[PDB]
Amino acid sequence: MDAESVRRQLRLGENATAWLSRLEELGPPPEPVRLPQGDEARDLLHRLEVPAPDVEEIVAATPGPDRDPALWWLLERAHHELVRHMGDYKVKVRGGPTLPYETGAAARYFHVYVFLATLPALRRFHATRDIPEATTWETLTQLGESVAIHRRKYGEGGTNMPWWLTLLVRGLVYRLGRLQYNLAVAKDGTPVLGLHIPEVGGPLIPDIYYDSLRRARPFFERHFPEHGARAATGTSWLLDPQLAEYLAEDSHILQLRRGWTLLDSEPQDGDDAILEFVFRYNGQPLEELPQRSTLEKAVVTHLLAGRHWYQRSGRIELP
Ligand SMILES: CCCCCCCCCC(=O)SCCNC(=O)CCNC(=O)[C@H](O)C(C)(C)COP(=O)(O)OP(=O)(O)OC[C@H]1O[C@@H](n2cnc3c(N)ncnc32)[C@H](O)[C@@H]1OP(=O)(O)O
Ligand code: NA
Repeated sequence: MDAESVRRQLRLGENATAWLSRLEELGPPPEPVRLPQGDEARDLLHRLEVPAPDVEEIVAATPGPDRDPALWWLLERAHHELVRHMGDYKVKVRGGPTLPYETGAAARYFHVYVFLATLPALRRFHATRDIPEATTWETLTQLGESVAIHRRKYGEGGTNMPWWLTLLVRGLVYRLGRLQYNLAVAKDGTPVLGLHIPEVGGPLIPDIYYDSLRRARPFFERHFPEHGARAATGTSWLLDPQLAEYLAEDSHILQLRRGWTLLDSEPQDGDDAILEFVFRYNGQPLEELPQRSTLEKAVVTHLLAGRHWYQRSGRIELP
């Protein structure tokens, strides 16, 4: 196998060329790839909060060097790419794209396999930084979420947003209680925390929001003193002023976002993104969508009335 035959066998488009070129140049990792198998796999994937229908598919499809030569070449070199700049927030590492699914379930779950392969390196990095065992495990559960969201959106197996799993398994995302933080750098090169609200964890009550937000600064000072971020950033449908037209006075979103300062910048279209995060939308007719919560009602009514949603970018300066 080489880059050209791997492209051909895995049905990859021409736009995969530069990533494959990078992988070919890296070659196999200095530490051989070991994927868990059988019940070791079941146990780990449960701990990672992967849902049951997927667990069995992922376990059954586990690739090997002789059974899946092209995918194995790819997994090996993709994994290598992640350990090579492990924990280094000054280098951009795009993982691969989502692979073509016609090649089978191993391709469909490729990023799960890259994730599992890279866990020992990730954990070695966490230990050198003295990351507590609990925060490593809570952070790693993003893998369950990625898988769950894919099946929820498409009704079939996969990983949602593999660039996020890639960043997390490179030691650059930490979940602290309800919230996730990534060690980023802004346009001007100054350190910043990217703040993300994952889906798993329930409603954003103020107590769980502030308990996380207060822990961020000293956590990253204790474990990543080199980084030095003082602000946090995020861009979201959640920061659209129009939500105040619809949501009730005691809304956690309306209350908690008052702590954020909105950046003024060119309009950012938010119909796709709100439909994504409110419905995990997949092109169905609007009248077919669930209409239980006041937000579900609001999103649909607003859109049906010929009006639009926006994303906004915001910042905090941290407590
Ligand atoms: C808020 C301050 C922080 C703002 C900074 C954000 C910038 C950071 C960048 C990001 O993190 S972008 C990714 C954001 N993540 C997501 O959107 C994940 C999916 N969203 C959710 O899980 C919820 O929207 C969330 C937990 C974040 C908030 O839910 P809450 O229920 O705590 O919100 P709230 O109290 O304001 O909701 C009021 C009404 O809207 C409903 N609602 C809110 N989110 C909903 C949702 N996602 N789907 C269906 N309904 C939702 C909620 O049920 C309720 O209706 P009812 O009283 O009729 O029940
Ligand atoms: Na490199």
